[PDB]
Amino acid sequence: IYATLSGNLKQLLPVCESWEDTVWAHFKVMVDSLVEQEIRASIISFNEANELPREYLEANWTLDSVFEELQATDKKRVLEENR
Amino acid sequence: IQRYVENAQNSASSPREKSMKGFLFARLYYEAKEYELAKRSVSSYISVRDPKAHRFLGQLFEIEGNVEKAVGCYKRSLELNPTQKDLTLRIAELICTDGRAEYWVERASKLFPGSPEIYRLKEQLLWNQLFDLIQAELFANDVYVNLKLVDLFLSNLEEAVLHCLKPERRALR
Repeated sequence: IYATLSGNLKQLLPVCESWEDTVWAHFKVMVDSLVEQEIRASIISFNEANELPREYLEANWTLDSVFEELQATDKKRVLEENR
Repeated sequence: IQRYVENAQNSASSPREKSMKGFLFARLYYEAKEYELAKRSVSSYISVRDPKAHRFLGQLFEIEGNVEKAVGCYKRSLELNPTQKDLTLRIAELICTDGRAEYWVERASKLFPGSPEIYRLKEQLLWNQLFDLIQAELFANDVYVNLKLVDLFLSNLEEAVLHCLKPERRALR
């Protein structure tokens, strides 16, 4: 829950993550990173609040890469749900 | 009003990048009456997305006659793709002051084909191509299409002349 709130991934719970569920978690990372980057560009964030920048993914993937990464299985096969 | 510019100055001093303070300061200046300071504030904000910043500087340079600075602002405000629109025109008008311009006025027409002054600036940048454009425009009532394309054909035209005659007949009727 804290990982979903932070815009990060989780691990054991994603073992039982289906396509819709994995699409959601990965799009949530994209929204949470994009909002923070716009907030930084606008100068809204204060330097003091940057306790752990190095631990957070600043980069955002495109919607296309979201589907391509989700489309792969963990075992390097075409995802049966994506297919 | 004074209180709002004090809180802005505080939010300029402390969060030192703080474009939204500075742009806000520019807005306050506009509300106030010192367009030289407001413009400077806008420039500072730019140095540190904001369409009202981009247009206040670009309008100032435009009326200073400095179409190279106004292209600079408006080109950066387009290619940062962060939320603005008009700048496309001031790029074209700069380039006009030819081949490079040919690109921005052709794109403007593909966004609004009944854009007259844009068809005019396009001609000035530039016969067969013009006729084709007229056909594309005439193919989509419009007398000044029929007149420009016909003229282009003449420059290169019997069909254009016939079209002009037909237009004259329509006017008569």
